[PDB]
Amino acid sequence: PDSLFFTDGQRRIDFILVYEDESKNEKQKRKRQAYESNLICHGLQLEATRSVSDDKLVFVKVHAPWEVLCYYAEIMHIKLPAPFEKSRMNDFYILDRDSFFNPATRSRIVYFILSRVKYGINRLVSSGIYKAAFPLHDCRFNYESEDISCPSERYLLYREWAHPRSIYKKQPLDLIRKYYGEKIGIYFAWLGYYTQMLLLAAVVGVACFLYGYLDQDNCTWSKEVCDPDIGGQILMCPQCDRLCPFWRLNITCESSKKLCIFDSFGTLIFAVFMGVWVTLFLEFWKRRQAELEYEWDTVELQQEEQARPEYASAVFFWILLIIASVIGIIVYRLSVFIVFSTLTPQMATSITASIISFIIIMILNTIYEKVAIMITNFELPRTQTDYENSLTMKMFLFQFVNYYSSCFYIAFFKGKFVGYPGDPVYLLGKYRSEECDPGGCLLELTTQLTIIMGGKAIWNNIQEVLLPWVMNLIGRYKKITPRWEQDYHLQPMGKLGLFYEYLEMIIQFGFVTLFVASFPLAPLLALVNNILEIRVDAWKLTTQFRRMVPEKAQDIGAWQPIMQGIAILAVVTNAMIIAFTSDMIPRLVYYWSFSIPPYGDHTYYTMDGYINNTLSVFNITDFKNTDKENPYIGLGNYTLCRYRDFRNPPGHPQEYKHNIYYWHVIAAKLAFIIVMEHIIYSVKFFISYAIPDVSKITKSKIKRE
Amino acid sequence: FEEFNGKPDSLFFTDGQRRIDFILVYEDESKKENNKKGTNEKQKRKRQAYESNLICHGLQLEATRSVSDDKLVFVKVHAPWEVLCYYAEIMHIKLPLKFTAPFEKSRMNDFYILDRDSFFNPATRSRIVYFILSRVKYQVMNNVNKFGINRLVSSGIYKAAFPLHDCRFNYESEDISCPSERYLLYREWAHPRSIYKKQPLDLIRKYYGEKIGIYFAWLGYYTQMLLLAAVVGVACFLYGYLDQDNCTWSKEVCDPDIGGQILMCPQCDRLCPFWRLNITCESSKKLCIFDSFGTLIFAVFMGVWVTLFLEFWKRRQAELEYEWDTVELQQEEQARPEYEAQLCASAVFFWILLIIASVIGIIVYRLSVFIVFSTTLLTPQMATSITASIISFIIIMILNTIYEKVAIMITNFELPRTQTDYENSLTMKMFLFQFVNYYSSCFYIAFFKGKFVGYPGDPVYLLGKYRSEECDPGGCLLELTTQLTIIMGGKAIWNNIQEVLLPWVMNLIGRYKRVSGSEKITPRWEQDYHLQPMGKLGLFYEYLEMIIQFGFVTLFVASFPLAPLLALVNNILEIRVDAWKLTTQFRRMVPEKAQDIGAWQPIMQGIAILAVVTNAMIIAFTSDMIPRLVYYWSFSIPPYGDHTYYTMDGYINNTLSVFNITDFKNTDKENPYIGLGNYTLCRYRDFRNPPGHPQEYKHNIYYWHVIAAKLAFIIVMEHIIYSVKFFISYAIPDVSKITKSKI
Ligand SMILES: *[C@@H]1O[C@H](CO)[C@@H](O)[C@H](O)[C@H]1NC(C)=O
Ligand SMILES: [Ca+2]
Ligand SMILES: [Ca+2]
Ligand SMILES: [Ca+2]
Repeated sequence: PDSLFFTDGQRRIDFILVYEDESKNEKQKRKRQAYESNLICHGLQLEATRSVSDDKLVFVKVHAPWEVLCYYAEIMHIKLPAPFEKSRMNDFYILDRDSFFNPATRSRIVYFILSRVKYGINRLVSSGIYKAAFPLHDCRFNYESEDISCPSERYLLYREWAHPRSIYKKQPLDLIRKYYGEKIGIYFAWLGYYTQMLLLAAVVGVACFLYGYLDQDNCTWSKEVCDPDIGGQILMCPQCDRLCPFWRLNITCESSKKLCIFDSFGTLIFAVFMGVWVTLFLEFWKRRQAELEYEWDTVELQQEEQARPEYASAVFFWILLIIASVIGIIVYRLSVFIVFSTLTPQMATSITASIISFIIIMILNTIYEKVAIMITNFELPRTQTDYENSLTMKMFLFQFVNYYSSCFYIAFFKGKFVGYPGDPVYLLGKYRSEECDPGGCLLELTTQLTIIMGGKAIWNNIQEVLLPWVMNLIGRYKKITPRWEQDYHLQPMGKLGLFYEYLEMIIQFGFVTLFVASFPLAPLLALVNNILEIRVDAWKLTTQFRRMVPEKAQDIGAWQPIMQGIAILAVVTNAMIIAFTSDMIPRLVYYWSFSIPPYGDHTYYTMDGYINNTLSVFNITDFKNTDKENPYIGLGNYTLCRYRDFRNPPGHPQEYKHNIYYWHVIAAKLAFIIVMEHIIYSVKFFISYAIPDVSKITKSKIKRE
Repeated sequence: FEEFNGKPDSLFFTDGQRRIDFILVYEDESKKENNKKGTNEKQKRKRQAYESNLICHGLQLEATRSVSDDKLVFVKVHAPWEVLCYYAEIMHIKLPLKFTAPFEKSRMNDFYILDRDSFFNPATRSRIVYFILSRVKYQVMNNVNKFGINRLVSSGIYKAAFPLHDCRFNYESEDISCPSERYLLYREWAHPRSIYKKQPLDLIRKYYGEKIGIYFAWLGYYTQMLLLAAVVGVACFLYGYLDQDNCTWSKEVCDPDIGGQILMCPQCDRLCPFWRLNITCESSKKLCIFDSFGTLIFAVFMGVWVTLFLEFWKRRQAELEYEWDTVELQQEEQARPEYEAQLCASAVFFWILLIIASVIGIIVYRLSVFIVFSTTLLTPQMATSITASIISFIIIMILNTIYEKVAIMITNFELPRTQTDYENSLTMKMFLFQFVNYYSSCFYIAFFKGKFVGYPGDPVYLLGKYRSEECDPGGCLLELTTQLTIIMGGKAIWNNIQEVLLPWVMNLIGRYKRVSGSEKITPRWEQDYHLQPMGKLGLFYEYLEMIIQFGFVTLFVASFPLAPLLALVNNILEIRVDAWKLTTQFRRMVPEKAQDIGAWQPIMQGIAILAVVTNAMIIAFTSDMIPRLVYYWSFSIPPYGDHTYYTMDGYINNTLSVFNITDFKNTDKENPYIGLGNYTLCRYRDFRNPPGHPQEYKHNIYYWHVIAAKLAFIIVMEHIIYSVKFFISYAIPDVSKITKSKI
């Protein structure tokens, strides 16, 4: 009959026990009998029905009597289904005595009852005393509940909020929490608001990108890089020793023209904007958190102590952090190296290197997860919440290093401290430092960033959950068993599913916020991913997993400190990216200072001759201070070559030393860093303190009541 | 009512069994008043209604006629138990137990009740009676209720209302039973004869309540931390002083063969001539004293010290909050709308006034220096600096009162809803005004003095005819130190003298207006009526002065390592000064309770945050350590220098720039130099290319090297300091472990 009620009886099930009979080594049967007798004596109903499919598997079900169940529910601080008390029985309207309770809360109370009893959930499940135990879903998600009394909340919830037919509709948070629990509701609300503000971020980013894209005609330095009589005549020095010849500058028109898009004033404006956008996001999330705290029953008290089966060396963890970061850097370096040792060509090279690095990161993620689990379990935590917090911190640190090591290397430690061709830097010995092209490494930073974000999102939840949908779409266009057996045939979601989902969104937030300067279109990718992910998570949760007992929570949890830390780090990261990764500061300094008769020869500020007047000069006769075999020998009548660094020309009294322009530029860079950081922090503080002038609605009405 | 009994010190009713709690003082109609007898009718009717309501509510009260003046009538008060217990229950007043609750009659037997009248301390009785007096209503006119004892005095119905002191501070109470605890407080706490013994905060709380005990405990903890700071600062200064044989650049400046030959270049237009660098040997030695690595050590030590002070203060606050069992009363909070009450324009106008205040401060300092220099024609230069600082401080003190008055008027235009709103608005506005007024000159000296003046060929004028002033080769750090020490010391001395004197002289005037030959013994209430009132603001000005002192100690310590010693002397005097003025020259303030110091806490956190920026900027720009280090590490070497190994030798000569006298352009005042015709080139403090050269007088490589070093130092210092402070805040539990046990 696929009913939710006891056999031939009016009694609503709330939780199921399934055990494997040993009668087809009696210790397991003895433990089972003891547990069952204890449950019977403690005042719970029990009924067993054998599944037709497997005679070995025998299922057991329970119920909830009003008196004892309500008493134990009042045992802990439970509000209206304001601790429960018969003295306020008629204060609140009640239409019936058998259904007024929320079935989710009934399941939660029964689960707590089972947890408190001892002798079994943990030990019996782990050791095989009981195969599994879970509550029931209202009905099949395909078709409405056959029983009229059932509201078929699962059917409506699926059809309205899980199927991608409702991709555009609004999020029904009330049903989400009233069916699943407070944790799921708060997670989905946070995800929704995050998408909402990602919309504004995406609009602003698109505006800036268009502003850049319409400036291609007025991008002087790229034009000069292309004009053959200027770009082609420049002969750059080789970037390696034994496998690179002298190259003309104009071979990088495509790179420079693309780079002028992501290296314009629009990016600077967008970085400044995101600086305050992050603060606004935090402030309004506190708004919404207060609002949900008021509107929902989020005033549940916390128990002082909890029990766990397990009831410094932290330096070892940080050593693992260091080795992980070093491994990531070596992985990226080796990937680019192997792709090298073998219009599009350089772009395809960069894309392939990024793809290989992303693959290696994907493999490394599982290993890092396993080692984090092992090490944290070796610590013997006292409780469960502390266990989750320790996992959050350690897992997040591993993911952070594993995913951002290559990006940090590209941004900062690539082409920054390479000496002039006369005395190259071999920091470790026989390991030369890589150099960026004259434009900079910003373009490959953007390529790595976009490839990683895309690949991760697309491959992960997206692709894993999405095969059947595309299969059915292509197909279209181009024995009856009770509910408990069906739910048994499902698979559980474990105890870390919500943790993993939050981890994914937090990694996405880090990608969007940290390196926003390089890639102004990142918010658009994040928005698309979120719009799909909300429905993917909803569908998987409501279709492919057993029902989870609702829990009580008031905030996302351990992540808010991580969010604010990410914001405080992101401001400085963006400042450093604009200062060092990009070549906007040298360009501005040249335009304002070195185009004037004292140093230049133009009658007015202009960008003409920036490329020629910026690149340095090197002499072959001074090939090396070590005076060994040199790659400069022969190879034509070449006598002078140029390199991307600010040093005095040969013959100057300060031979091959940093010149005035270098120090002017570095001073400008440091001034920009300090001014931008101070202004952004000041605005952050003002906005945070302006809660009364920003947030007069939510707190006022929440305190009014 | 009934006449004077004959026992002066007695604080009881004429029977001797009822303890007084308040004295209401009104002016009778017995005289021949003028204007309206109707005004007298209304005043007497209102007074009668209020007294009738109070006597109905359950408070006894009997009056008496003053012996000296016939027109003075004193009205006593008294609260029997029943009303006392009921109102304590309404107030959530807790009593000593022996899992904690306020006082209720239902649990009357559950408390350690000692005696009829003794179980309740007089301070709490006074507070309860004060609330009873405040909440009551007396009449309704224009269909709108009129209530509040405060309004009666505001409109002039009552002269005053106050509790009573135990007995004379300088003699014991004639009544044996009386504790005379005022006597003990005077003997031990006030009366600087006990300058050293630790102040008994418990008795202070008992007598004057928590509102005063919190302030005095804060001051004591402040003083101890200043002892630590003064020891460390004296150590740093002593090291700087004993290390002078190795201050090379000062030796070069003083040396007649190096410094003497440097023919510097005139600063002014034509009122000051050429001069030789060796005339600044005294200033060079002073800067060696004040501008050593000890200054950096003290800057970083103070950066840590401010945070440590804040955290330990939080721990002490928690400890005291538990010890004085203020949790339930702190939770029980209710605010009453102001008795006086019945856009962004106010804020913007306030900000404009702030800007003009800053400009006025800068201008007054500049004019003081200018006039002290003009009047010219034991070092003459230092004498001039001291004089300038003296006039600057005089003008600052004069302008402080005007700024206080303007703040009061501005905050009065806006109508804060309750007393707390008014107090917080006043706190913010007064702090901003005092900050700007006191520190505008110091900020100018530190950051805007001799920083954007061009080379002599093309002098920089701010807006015309106003040439920018510039420092000597060493810098203006010594000028800043002189300004700071003079202003801080003068503020301390003048403020302490004013605090000690003004109430005393007012009391003396009042007494000399009553030289009537009483030659008798007079009652307690009548004698306590003559003391000063301690206007409703209260400890606001005390907190303000202490906050300004802390700002001086912390913000600018990078230029004056001896500031904590001056602060220590000031505070060890101020403890007893404030105690004496509060115990011997003022009527008993009504007790209350407070969570913390008040609105000042955000001010202190802001000051601590901005101190790091101020110190970093001072060391980077005001001082000259950074150019010295740059020269030592990167310009005494073959690429630019000549010395084989790093050294400070030849720093003065190799740094001072050059200028060719005939190269003066511009048509106005063509003859600032050519008059003498002695030489053809002068040296000035700036990094620019020498004559000739493709870029004649543009900034050279050394300038940009130095600027980059300065900015890098700022970044590194700010980041490390803030990171260390954040980590320290995270690590400190912020509550005592013992208190964690007790709670
Ligand atoms: C670069 O310049 C050289 C000579 O100026 C030339 O012939 C070539 O076509 C230009 N473009 C590329 C992509 O090499
Ligand atoms: Ca997912
Ligand atoms: Ca004082
Ligand atoms: Ca004082």
